[PDB]
Amino acid sequence: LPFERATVM
Amino acid sequence: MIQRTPKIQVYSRHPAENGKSNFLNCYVSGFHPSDIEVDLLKNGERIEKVEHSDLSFSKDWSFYLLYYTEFTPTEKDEYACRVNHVTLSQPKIVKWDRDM
Amino acid sequence: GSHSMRYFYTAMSRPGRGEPRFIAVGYVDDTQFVRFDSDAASPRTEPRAPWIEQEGPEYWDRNTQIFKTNTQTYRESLRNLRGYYNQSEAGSHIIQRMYGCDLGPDGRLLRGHDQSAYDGKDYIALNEDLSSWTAADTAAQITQRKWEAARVAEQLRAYLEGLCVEWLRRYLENGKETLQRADPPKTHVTHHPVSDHEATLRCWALGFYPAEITLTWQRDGEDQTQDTELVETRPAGDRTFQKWAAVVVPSGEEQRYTCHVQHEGLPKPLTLRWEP
Repeated sequence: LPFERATVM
Repeated sequence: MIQRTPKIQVYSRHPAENGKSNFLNCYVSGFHPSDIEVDLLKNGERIEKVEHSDLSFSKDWSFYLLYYTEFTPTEKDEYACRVNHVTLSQPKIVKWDRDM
Repeated sequence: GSHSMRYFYTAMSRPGRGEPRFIAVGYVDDTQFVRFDSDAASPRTEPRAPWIEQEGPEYWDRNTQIFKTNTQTYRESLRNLRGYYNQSEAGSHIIQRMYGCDLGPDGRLLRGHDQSAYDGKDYIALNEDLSSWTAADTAAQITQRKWEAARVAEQLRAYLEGLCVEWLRRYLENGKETLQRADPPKTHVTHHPVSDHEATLRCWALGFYPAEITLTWQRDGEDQTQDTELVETRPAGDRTFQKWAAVVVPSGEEQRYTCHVQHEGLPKPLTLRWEP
């Protein structure tokens, strides 16, 4: 399962 | 900005045996950036139905791909891989050598 | 008996040729098990190993929502990082990310990883504490301040220590017949004259899983490290890998050379020579 949080760089 | 040229290997999935169906593989690795063109050649002509693996990369960030097609080796049919990348002036051809 | 799960993300801009492509692939050790490609005709998470197929529609839904959300998020990151380097809008650029968890032979967490690169150079990496960051330059320091503000390290520690490990353990069980099975190399030694004075000995390893292997030549019992031509480990396309190592030897001192093979799948480490 992939990490659930997308965070902008 | 740093660019890296592909390493190329041409080889067969199983040990080569004339008249036995096998897979011809062309493995490009070590390259950056990821756009690349890879054709498998039979006596200098582009083979049509070629599949490849999904794009991925190694711990050093360089990309790698496997291109492959079903084939049946013979004594005299020449097989090769032709690769172009932004890093090469013109396409590079590497010949399939059975002992390699 | 040591195992890992990794996800590899690649986001590649292409000005004049539409919006950046986002690709995600997931691995357990050297086995790919999922992909998502924002360029596919219908972009969705797709299975790439038989043992992941049993997962229910809830699972494929979850995956697809994260990868679509990331597709968008990475398009903004590409815009952001182009600015951080004062780059022209003309150029094509790449963000790569690799993250996941390593298990020891017991099945406990050995360590977590989360690294990112920009145009193939290290950019920012979560440290082994899973609490702090190492930024490669002053542009990545900007990303770092933003990731500190959103408590990203805290969230990644929670995933790496929790979900990542539980799922990897679920996958190792569901795929136990292949993922927990090591296939030893099949080996031989070939001999080709290159001259009347010398000859090449090439030691072959074929059919092995996983990719990790050690192949060494020795002369009179000592490593021929500089003299060995070592080709990169290559996939067969049937899940297994291949490798060879060659040395050029005085004819006929062939018997003084031994090929040494180590692989997790072997009864014992092997010693081979040319058998004329």
